[PDB]
Amino acid sequence: YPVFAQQNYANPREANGRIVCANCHLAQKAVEIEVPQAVLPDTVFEAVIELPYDKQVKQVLANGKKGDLNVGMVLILPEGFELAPPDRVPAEIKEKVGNLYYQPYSPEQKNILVVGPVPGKKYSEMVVPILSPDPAKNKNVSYLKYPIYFGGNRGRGLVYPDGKKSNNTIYNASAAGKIVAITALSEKKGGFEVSIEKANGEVVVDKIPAGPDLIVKEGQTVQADQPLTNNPNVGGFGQAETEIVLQNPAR
Ligand code: HEC
Repeated sequence: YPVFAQQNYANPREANGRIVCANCHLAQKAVEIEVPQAVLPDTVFEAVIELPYDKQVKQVLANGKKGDLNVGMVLILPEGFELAPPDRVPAEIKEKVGNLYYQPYSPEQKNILVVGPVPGKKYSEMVVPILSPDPAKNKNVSYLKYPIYFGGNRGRGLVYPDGKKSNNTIYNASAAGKIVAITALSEKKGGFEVSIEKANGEVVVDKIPAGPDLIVKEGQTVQADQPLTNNPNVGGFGQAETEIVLQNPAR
């Protein structure tokens, strides 16, 4: 979630240009962003974002069932740029944005907007209203060509802030040995327990939560770190760049 990024990285964009969502949403899926090639000072323009994905395909939910995906993003604008205030946003534009509540990454970083989690069904495409700055007032911005960084995500991440995996990833054998048994868990608890008899006869038991499907069976021998399930993840993260020129009016 965008809040996980806000709570674990002062700056969402790393030196090499990679966005921190990429530290937990490990699969890549293309995204697109579009802004006008140029804008006048203190003006309201729009950024249009695409977070494409097949909506017929469902993901593994936290509870282990299948279901809809949620989207979120981070928009890194130049110093000085900021979310357009409600009163400066055209009604036609207001309707386009919908019931979305963009927010600064931090109170001190008003040029970094985030949003989500929100339903992917209705927000596969998002419109963000930005207020261009004015160098004639702000010493920190000039009439240049500025870069714009974007990061969009679809689906539940594979790793939590504490470092543990979610149920939306590949599970591997904790040891090498023969699979002596595969017990399904409850009916409400879901998942399976895969008992592996090691060379020394000791039997370890790998717990696999509901979500991913098994690709092994009783009698099969596996190596340590060998995948026991498929890769359930159907979401993805993506980054895109663009740029905008901050025009200099001339009277
Ligand atoms: C690792 C510490 C993470 C960071 C950094 C970010 N996300 Fe994340 N995200 C993470 C997990 C483990 C999950 C699943 C949580 C759960 O309880 O199931 C998520 C989930 C989201 C979602 C929800 C999608 C859904 O289908 O429900 C969204 C839209 C999302 N994350 C977006 C997102 C963005 C844009 C981030 C960067 C700004 C980002 N996440 C970072 C783990 C982590």
